[PDB]
Amino acid sequence: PGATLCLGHHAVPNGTLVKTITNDQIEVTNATELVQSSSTGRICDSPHQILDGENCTLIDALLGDPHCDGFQNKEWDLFVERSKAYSNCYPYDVPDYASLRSLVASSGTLEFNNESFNWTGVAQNGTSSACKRRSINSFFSRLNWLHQLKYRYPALNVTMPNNDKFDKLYIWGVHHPSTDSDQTSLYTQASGRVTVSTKRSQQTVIPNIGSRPWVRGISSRISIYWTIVKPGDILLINSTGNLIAPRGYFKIRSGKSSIMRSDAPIGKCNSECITPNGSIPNDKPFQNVNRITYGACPRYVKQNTLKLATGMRNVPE
Amino acid sequence: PGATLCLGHHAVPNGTLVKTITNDQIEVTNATELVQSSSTGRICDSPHQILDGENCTLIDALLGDPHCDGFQNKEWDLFVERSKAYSNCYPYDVPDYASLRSLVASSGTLEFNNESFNWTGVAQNGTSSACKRRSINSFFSRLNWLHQLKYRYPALNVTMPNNDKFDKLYIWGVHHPSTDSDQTSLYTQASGRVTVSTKRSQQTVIPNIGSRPWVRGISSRISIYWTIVKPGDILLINSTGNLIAPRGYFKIRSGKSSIMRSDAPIGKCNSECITPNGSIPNDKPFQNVNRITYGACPRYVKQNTLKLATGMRNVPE
Amino acid sequence: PGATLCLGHHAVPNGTLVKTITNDQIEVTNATELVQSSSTGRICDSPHQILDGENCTLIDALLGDPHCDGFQNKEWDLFVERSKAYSNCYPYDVPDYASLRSLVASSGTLEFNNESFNWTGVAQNGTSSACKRRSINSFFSRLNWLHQLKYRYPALNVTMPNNDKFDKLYIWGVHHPSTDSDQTSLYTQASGRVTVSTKRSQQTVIPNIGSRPWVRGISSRISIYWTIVKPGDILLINSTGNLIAPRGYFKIRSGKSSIMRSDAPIGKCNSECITPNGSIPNDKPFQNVNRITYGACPRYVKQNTLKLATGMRNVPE
Amino acid sequence: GIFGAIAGFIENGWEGMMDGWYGFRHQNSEGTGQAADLKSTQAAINQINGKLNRLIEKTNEKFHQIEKEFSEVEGRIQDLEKYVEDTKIDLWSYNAELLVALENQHTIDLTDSEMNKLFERTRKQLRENAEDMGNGCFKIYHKCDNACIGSIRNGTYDHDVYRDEALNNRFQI
Amino acid sequence: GIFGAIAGFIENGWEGMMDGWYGFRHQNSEGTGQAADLKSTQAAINQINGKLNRLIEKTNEKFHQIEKEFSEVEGRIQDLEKYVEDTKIDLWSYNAELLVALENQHTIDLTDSEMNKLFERTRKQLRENAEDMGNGCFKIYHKCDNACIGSIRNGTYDHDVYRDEALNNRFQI
Amino acid sequence: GIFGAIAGFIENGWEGMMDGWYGFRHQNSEGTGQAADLKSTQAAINQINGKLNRLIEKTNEKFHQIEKEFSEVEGRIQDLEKYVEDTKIDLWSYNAELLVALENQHTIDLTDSEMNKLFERTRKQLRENAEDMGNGCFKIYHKCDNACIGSIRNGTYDHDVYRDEALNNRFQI
Ligand SMILES: CC(=O)N[C@H]1[C@H](O[C@@H]2[C@@H](O)[C@H](O)O[C@H](CO)[C@@H]2O)O[C@H](CO)[C@@H](O[C@@H]2O[C@H](CO[C@]3(C(=O)O)C[C@H](O)[C@@H](NC(C)=O)[C@H]([C@H](O)[C@H](O)CO)O3)[C@H](O)[C@H](O)[C@H]2O)[C@@H]1O
Ligand SMILES: CC(=O)N[C@H]1[C@H](O[C@@H]2[C@@H](O)[C@H](O)O[C@H](CO)[C@@H]2O)O[C@H](CO)[C@@H](O[C@@H]2O[C@H](CO[C@]3(C(=O)O)C[C@H](O)[C@@H](NC(C)=O)[C@H]([C@H](O)[C@H](O)CO)O3)[C@H](O)[C@H](O)[C@H]2O)[C@@H]1O
Ligand SMILES: CC(=O)N[C@H]1[C@H](O[C@@H]2[C@@H](O)[C@H](O)O[C@H](CO)[C@@H]2O)O[C@H](CO)[C@@H](O[C@@H]2O[C@H](CO[C@]3(C(=O)O)C[C@H](O)[C@@H](NC(C)=O)[C@H]([C@H](O)[C@H](O)CO)O3)[C@H](O)[C@H](O)[C@H]2O)[C@@H]1O
Ligand SMILES: *[C@@H]1O[C@H](CO)[C@@H](O[C@@H]2O[C@H](CO)[C@@H](O[C@@H]3O[C@H](CO)[C@@H](O)[C@H](O[C@H]4O[C@H](CO)[C@@H](O)[C@H](O)[C@@H]4O)[C@@H]3O)[C@H](O)[C@H]2NC(C)=O)[C@H](O)[C@H]1NC(C)=O
Ligand SMILES: *[C@@H]1O[C@H](CO)[C@@H](O[C@@H]2O[C@H](CO)[C@@H](O[C@@H]3O[C@H](CO)[C@@H](O)[C@H](O[C@H]4O[C@H](CO)[C@@H](O)[C@H](O)[C@@H]4O)[C@@H]3O)[C@H](O)[C@H]2NC(C)=O)[C@H](O)[C@H]1NC(C)=O
Ligand SMILES: *[C@@H]1O[C@H](CO)[C@@H](O[C@@H]2O[C@H](CO)[C@@H](O[C@@H]3O[C@H](CO)[C@@H](O)[C@H](O[C@H]4O[C@H](CO)[C@@H](O)[C@H](O)[C@@H]4O)[C@@H]3O)[C@H](O)[C@H]2NC(C)=O)[C@H](O)[C@H]1NC(C)=O
Ligand SMILES: *[C@@H]1O[C@H](CO)[C@@H](O[C@@H]2O[C@H](CO)[C@@H](O[C@@H]3O[C@H](CO)[C@@H](O)[C@H](O)[C@@H]3O)[C@H](O)[C@H]2NC(C)=O)[C@H](O)[C@H]1NC(C)=O
Ligand SMILES: *[C@@H]1O[C@H](CO)[C@@H](O[C@@H]2O[C@H](CO)[C@@H](O[C@@H]3O[C@H](CO)[C@@H](O)[C@H](O)[C@@H]3O)[C@H](O)[C@H]2NC(C)=O)[C@H](O)[C@H]1NC(C)=O
Ligand SMILES: *[C@@H]1O[C@H](CO)[C@@H](O[C@@H]2O[C@H](CO)[C@@H](O[C@@H]3O[C@H](CO)[C@@H](O)[C@H](O)[C@@H]3O)[C@H](O)[C@H]2NC(C)=O)[C@H](O)[C@H]1NC(C)=O
Ligand SMILES: *[C@@H]1O[C@H](CO)[C@@H](O[C@@H]2O[C@H](CO)[C@@H](O)[C@H](O)[C@H]2NC(C)=O)[C@H](O)[C@H]1NC(C)=O
Ligand SMILES: *[C@@H]1O[C@H](CO)[C@@H](O[C@@H]2O[C@H](CO)[C@@H](O)[C@H](O)[C@H]2NC(C)=O)[C@H](O)[C@H]1NC(C)=O
Ligand SMILES: *[C@@H]1O[C@H](CO)[C@@H](O[C@@H]2O[C@H](CO)[C@@H](O)[C@H](O)[C@H]2NC(C)=O)[C@H](O)[C@H]1NC(C)=O
Ligand SMILES: *[C@@H]1O[C@H](CO)[C@@H](O)[C@H](O)[C@H]1NC(C)=O
Ligand SMILES: *[C@@H]1O[C@H](CO)[C@@H](O)[C@H](O)[C@H]1NC(C)=O
Ligand SMILES: *[C@@H]1O[C@H](CO)[C@@H](O)[C@H](O)[C@H]1NC(C)=O
Ligand SMILES: *[C@@H]1O[C@H](CO)[C@@H](O)[C@H](O)[C@H]1NC(C)=O
Repeated sequence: PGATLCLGHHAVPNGTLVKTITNDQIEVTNATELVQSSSTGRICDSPHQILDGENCTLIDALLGDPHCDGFQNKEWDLFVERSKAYSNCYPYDVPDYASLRSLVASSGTLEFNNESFNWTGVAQNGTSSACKRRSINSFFSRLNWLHQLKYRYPALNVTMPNNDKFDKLYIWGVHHPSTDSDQTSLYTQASGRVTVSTKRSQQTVIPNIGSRPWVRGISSRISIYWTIVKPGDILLINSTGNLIAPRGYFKIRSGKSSIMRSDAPIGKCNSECITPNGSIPNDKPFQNVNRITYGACPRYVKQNTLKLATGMRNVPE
Repeated sequence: PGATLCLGHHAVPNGTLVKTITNDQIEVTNATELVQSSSTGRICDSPHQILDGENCTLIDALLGDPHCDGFQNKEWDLFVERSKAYSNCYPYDVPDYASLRSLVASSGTLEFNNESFNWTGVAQNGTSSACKRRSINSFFSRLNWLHQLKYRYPALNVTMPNNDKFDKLYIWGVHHPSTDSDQTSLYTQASGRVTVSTKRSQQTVIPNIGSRPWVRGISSRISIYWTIVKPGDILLINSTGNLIAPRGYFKIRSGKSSIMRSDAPIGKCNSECITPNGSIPNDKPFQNVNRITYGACPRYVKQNTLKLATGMRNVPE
Repeated sequence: PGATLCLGHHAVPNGTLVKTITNDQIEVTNATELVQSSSTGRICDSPHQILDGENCTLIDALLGDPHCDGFQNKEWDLFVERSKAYSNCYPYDVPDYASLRSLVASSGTLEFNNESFNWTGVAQNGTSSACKRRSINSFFSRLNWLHQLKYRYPALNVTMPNNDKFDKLYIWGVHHPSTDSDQTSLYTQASGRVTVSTKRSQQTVIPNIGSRPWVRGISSRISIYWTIVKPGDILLINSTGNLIAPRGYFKIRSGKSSIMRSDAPIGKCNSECITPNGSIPNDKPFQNVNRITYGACPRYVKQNTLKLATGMRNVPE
Repeated sequence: GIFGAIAGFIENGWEGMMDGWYGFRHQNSEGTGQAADLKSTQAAINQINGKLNRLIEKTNEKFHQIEKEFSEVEGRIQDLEKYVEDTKIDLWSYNAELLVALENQHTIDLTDSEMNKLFERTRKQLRENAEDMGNGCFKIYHKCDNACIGSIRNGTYDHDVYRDEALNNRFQI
Repeated sequence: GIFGAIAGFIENGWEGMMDGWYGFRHQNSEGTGQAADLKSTQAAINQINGKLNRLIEKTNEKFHQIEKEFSEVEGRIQDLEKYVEDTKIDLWSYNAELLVALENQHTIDLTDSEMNKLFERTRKQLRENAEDMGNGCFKIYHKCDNACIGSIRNGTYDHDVYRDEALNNRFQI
Repeated sequence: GIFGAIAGFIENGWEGMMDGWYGFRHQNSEGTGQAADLKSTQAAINQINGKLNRLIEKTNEKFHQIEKEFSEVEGRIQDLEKYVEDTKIDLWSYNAELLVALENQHTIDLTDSEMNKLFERTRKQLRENAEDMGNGCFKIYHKCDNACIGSIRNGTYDHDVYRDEALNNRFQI
């Protein structure tokens, strides 16, 4: 009577479709997904140091907008800028705003050392009702509004040598008065000038008198500029008027720090990968949640889904 | 006597050479070409909206050079700039010419709404023999040359709020007179000034008196600048002289629009892919016709040809 | 008694580990390395034309710093900038220093033709003790320091047409005096002005009086700018003071030329590929010596090593 | 498909085999059975796990990069920032598509390979005592109870012991 | 080449077979014939068409990009614009070269695979009535007229019907 | 591994074979021998050299590019220059990893393929005079001195000459 011996393989009733070189739909017994396409909806506060900007932009924390006084000297791995943030100090603009935001974001610290500049000849500590600290007229914490003293504004000439091992980041400004009377009242001269320089570079700004669309009580503006002083170099500030002076320097590092725009809430969880949509798991090699990521993340791709066959071809009975 | 049964495969006398992992020349029975290397020589006017610039650059159509008056308010999917184009109005230059060209090209429309600016105090509608409309002295259609009125040029201060849902693109200029007498004759003051600003930004230009290489009757120049006003924002223009004022704004969209340099003629045909050499078919995945493309195109590669084997190895009898 | 015939394959006692699709360590009989990870330590002076900058930056050779006089009119395939280089002429800065360095490096030549500019009205050939040639006060070889003549500095107006087939590169400057007396002594007017222009462009510079950190005897500065004049175009220079004038133009080509920062010594050898670490062999397709290369080089990758199996799987006895 | 076994000369799989990927199904005088082969099942699973380990959690750490959303029109620099990013995404999208296509084609071929290996292992074991029926089944020309089937699966089957009996049945007239 | 049939133990192809890619050539007492096998020919063609469909007309739509030709010397920004584009072209050029190399190697291997599959299909069909001559030809040890050849090609050949006759010729002395 | 010969039904390699990659090891009445097969050894070596020639010294000439080290903080433009370069390096790093992985998997499979081809070449040559022992060795059922072994290796072995003798030993009882 003999015997028969049959060689075979398994199969399933619920196979999965995958793509190959020769076929864009072939059924295998099992597959796994390679594109992360969902987020938790919240930014995990671990393992990275998250700084929730809340009502404050990074720039406004840097300058020292009064409602941003809490951010002084903080560090961060990732600074999260909310869309609800607002400015509530003296109206300003920043030539190359983007570059200043990126270099500070990249540096990852708001550490600020104060320095004693010799402003003999001018009054200091000018204030305004557009910038209040507990109802009292005030100004940017890190900036010093210099104005006339007994109706005189001499030619200022002040030096600050960097004798440290690190770079110094100096933030300074220029007042653009709305009216000629405002110019002469504040700075006496008919038009000011500001020159901040080092051994290697120079920046000279001529103020522009004239009103600007009214913003929060003011029709003048302050333009913001920055200067990096290397070790062995010297900061040289000159002014015949309109100088918004720095009160010191910021440390400027290089690290793994950055800044992200997102309104995703912060949660108590652990996740290496951060998107503006919230944290995502990094178990898969690809993701199409967001082209903006931070940390150990799957790489962004256009595809919804990419199924990797984990089993043989499926041939049901 | 039995029988013999032979298993075999086909072959051809005219095989093709292909590359493999292990061999850069092996003969197969048949192959297909994957690099598109020829063009029709003409740009197909379908399915995309082609705007033949002819004698006009995009900028000159934007500004309203008289021989470009026909392009007013036109839209385009692809604007084609010919090398034969010329400028035939008042000589000008544009700081960041490239950025203005790209943003308008990208926006894809020359739509222009006129707006009533209050220029009380100055004469309007200045003209020149370098810019003629039917033999008559004229100027850029979209620009308004303001000059003195009864030997006086007051401090202009005009506002234009953007209360619409869309962005507004304003194009404006500054006259740089050849001579000091030309300056005082046109604008009365010894030197002018122009400040266009919004709530968020500002641009202040001081004119420069002095001749420039003679171009088409003139040795002065007009510098061209632009300003984008967001919804809820306000355009603020100030001048104590030399302001070339806008007569309104351009709509500024985002779309699939762009601009290409080519002297390939326009034809009546249908082709998705456009190169400066003309349209090419997009049946192949690669092409080496031009690194500049527009539309659904094969991807540019350095290779002349890439033969994909469509048959077995060829072994002739 | 019959016979037995066994089919088999070879093996070795010292196999190599390689990676595959399914396995990151599998032993094969032999392998070859695909990542070049070592350099000779020296830059081979062949087959490329190497210009050892030694003590001179490219810019200082361009301008004509006295200790860089030897580099006049030299060409190069690769200019090597040493970290020991120093400036020993009048202190200067260059707006867009990087772009000027790149365009000259790319052009690959210091060829300089002299041209006869009509500077009637001013004294020429100003000198300084910060820039000495054989102990004698001198200046940049390619620049002409114009100053007053009999206490008068008229409005200069000089033209130079490019009637050649090639482009002309003009390098010129602006003196920023330390003191107002220095300004009036040198240039008579209370403040200068410089306007270099062509048919297509213009650059106007207002000097800034005021001291700068002391560098090598001087507290004033010279700002360096450049202008490219096309064929059929005309160079137009205007000055009412402080003009540092060019003595001619540089030829500006396009070629395979570039510039590299390295302190690797030059050797007598032949090597196609140059890195800042020195030449490397280009037999392998990949390298992780440096992301900065010049010539026919393996492509940079992050990996130390990538072993290509050149033999079957190894199964020892 | 490259060896023609799975979805080839084997008409379909066995939904009832749930302890392995490859196995045996026999019929003799004592009855009918099904048992999974481990060495070939483990061989396919280990290869597929090898692929997964080369892909799962090997990600890239990136920190400060470039901006990728913009609130203003800016022109030349913004165009290049968008172009750089759009170029990068397309290239990684391509890498992803090809990776999955290549891996899946190989996964199907290696599972077909492992099926054939088991078929060939059995065929050489049975020597001249059996004949390939062409559909993945061998006809065994001798008495082979369950202990005899077990020796084939286990690899302990002495073909000499049954050769005379099978040769007689194979070459009968 | 991976199965050694095409350009291996088959010395050359048949330029005369023009209705298929794989086929049969027989000689018996009634004469000599040639007929193409469809299932293996269709199997190779369908796989190659599958490749083509994954490549043909799947292109990318791009609109406004960056400038790629320049009339002036500009320096830093122009260098980066040229570098970005030169980098992109090299990477897609590489993708193109590898794609064609990989696909062609696989096309040669899968056509070799399909040849072997047909050879193996026939070999199992003929059971113990035939012997592999080693050059892709089987020696059939019995009377096999054209209707008998046709049943082999068609897959209707009952080997039992000729077994006694072939076994006698195979094992004669 | 895709054919199951190397590191499969062949238990290990021969460290003593130093004139070839594939070969023969025989035992008969005259003694025991080892000789390398050239056509299969040359076939594997030529394929592997083909790979190398497609990779070795095919490099890219680049001249003036972008700066890739920076002494100052600059922001937006420097970020994009770093990003462009970091993106390029990651993509070529990926190309390098996949290239080596793919090539090595294929090198192992093609060497396994060439082993199987030699095994199959021999098996068809021996016709019905021999039987596959299952471990890469054939049992030869007749007197086969060294000149007889040599004819097998050389491909001159007339199986007809020994068929009667082998058939008698194969089907003895
Ligand atoms: C220093 C001062 O009080 N300036 C005000 C100016 O006073 C002139 C006076 O100095 C001069 O000698 O004589 C004339 C005629 O007699 C003036 O009286 O007058 C301007 C117009 O009336 C004022 O502008 C008004 O300022 C308001 C609030 O101003 C503050 C502010 O809160 O922003 C007060 C601050 O202390 C002051 N800062 C400093 C450092 O002194 C600032 C600053 O002057 C401006 O903000 C800069 O433009 O002003 C309202 O904002 C009101 O809308 C505006 O018209 C001058 O304040
Ligand atoms: C407004 C005017 O006519 N200006 C001309 C100027 O007239 C001076 C006069 O205004 C002043 O009070 O007294 C002195 C001495 O008595 C002058 O007479 O004189 C210049 C030199 O002679 C002229 O330059 C000449 O302009 C020519 C053609 O000029 C136009 C033009 O077609 O471009 C006329 C236009 O109407 C005018 N635009 C406006 C808004 O009025 C322009 C404009 O002034 C200039 O184009 C700007 O530089 O000029 C030729 O171009 C000739 O080559 C040139 O010397 C002043 O036109
Ligand atoms: C032209 C000249 O000699 N200027 C010096 C200036 O002389 C003034 C005089 O011209 C004016 O009429 O009357 C007053 C009062 O009587 C002055 O005497 O005085 C300055 C301050 O004393 C000098 O600055 C000093 O310059 C030193 C060396 O100067 C040179 C140099 O080697 O750099 C000499 C060069 O010939 C000169 N260049 C030209 C084209 O004439 C330069 C140039 O003036 C400056 O470098 C630009 O700032 O100066 C030392 O450097 C010393 O430290 C410094 O105080 C004027 O040199
Ligand atoms: C389809 O194929 C997929 C992919 O091959 C397959 O999914 C895998 O299943 C394994 C085993 O069930 C999963 O392994 C688990 O992974 C988690 C971490 O993610 C571990 O913590 C788990 O550990 C438990 O088991 C261990 C056994 O040794 C213990 O040591 C440990 O303490 C825990 O008890 C567990 O190993 C693996 O995560 C998935 N992989 C993926 C990518 O999903 C799946 O089984 C197949 N589908 C079907 C229906 O068969
Ligand atoms: C070498 O290999 C190539 C690639 O495999 C092969 O070329 C292909 O041939 C087919 C069939 O001849 C072509 O198909 C045609 O495509 C056009 C559109 O481009 C269709 O419009 C055609 O349709 C006609 O036939 C249809 C049949 O069903 C009808 O439905 C229809 O109404 C028309 O009558 C036709 O299908 C295909 O375009 C090419 N592909 C390429 C890439 O060239 C070629 O045959 C091989 N060479 C040799 C010498 O054998
Ligand atoms: C592991 O595999 C590697 C790679 O396959 C293998 O290395 C290769 O060996 C060959 C032959 O020994 C080397 O070829 C040499 O290359 C140099 C140039 O680099 C030539 O100048 C040499 O020429 C000599 O020999 C020629 C023979 O025709 C003569 O014509 C000539 O005049 C010279 O006498 C020589 O051909 C090759 O360079 C390496 N390749 C690599 C990438 O290293 C190696 O053999 C294997 N390892 C082991 C231990 O087996
Ligand atoms: C130049 O023109 C601008 C625009 O008209 C002038 O600014 C305008 O100034 C008036 C008052 O001088 C503003 O009205 C004020 O509005 C606030 C809140 O909206 C209100 O609380 C005040 O009581 C007052 O009514 C007007 O809004 C403002 N416009 C803008 C756009 O800011 C500017 O003063 C002019 N300059 C000169 C020198 O004429
Ligand atoms: C500063 O120098 C420039 C260059 O010399 C002066 O421009 C030059 O001016 C003269 C006339 O003043 C031009 O000649 C004219 O040419 C046209 C056509 O070519 C001709 O039709 C006229 O009749 C006249 O002859 C000369 O070409 C022109 N050069 C350039 C390059 O434009 C400029 O006027 C000087 N400025 C001062 C204040 O001196
Ligand atoms: C504005 O302030 C700066 C900084 O104090 C002034 O520059 C300084 O000027 C003095 C002399 O006027 C310099 O001293 C000199 O140093 C050299 C070598 O170091 C020495 O050989 C000389 O004999 C002299 O002692 C001082 O170093 C210098 N500081 C810097 C940073 O350059 C500048 O003059 C002031 N301007 C005005 C108008 O007050
Ligand atoms: C993650 O957030 C992004 C950014 O908001 C989402 O992408 C946008 O989706 C809107 C509509 O849903 C589109 O119109 C935009 O074009 C998208 N933005 C960009 C920059 O392309 C994305 O859908 C979110 N994904 C998840 C999974 O939450
Ligand atoms: C399509 O047009 C391009 C651009 O003109 C051609 O490429 C140029 O060819 C010239 C000489 O023929 C070369 O010197 C240039 O280097 C090329 N330009 C660039 C930017 O590389 C191209 O040959 C044309 N191709 C077809 C098929 O018409
Ligand atoms: C080639 O030179 C480069 C540049 O100096 C070396 O790379 C640097 O190595 C230091 C420490 O050795 C690191 O801290 C830097 O991060 C590296 N630079 C960059 C830009 O990444 C490299 O090690 C040298 N390689 C060889 C083989 O000499
Ligand atoms: C374009 O310019 C040329 C020469 O100026 C002229 O012949 C042609 O008619 C012009 N075409 C248009 C549409 O203006
Ligand atoms: C085969 O192995 C199994 C597992 O240990 C065992 O239960 C069975 O008795 C074995 N049979 C034979 C015939 O070796
Ligand atoms: C085989 O099939 C063909 C096609 O229908 C038919 O003409 C022929 O008669 C068949 N022969 C046999 C033996 O089945
Ligand atoms: C096989 O070939 C070798 C090499 O030429 C030769 O020495 C040997 O005699 C040959 N043997 C036979 C049996 O053909």
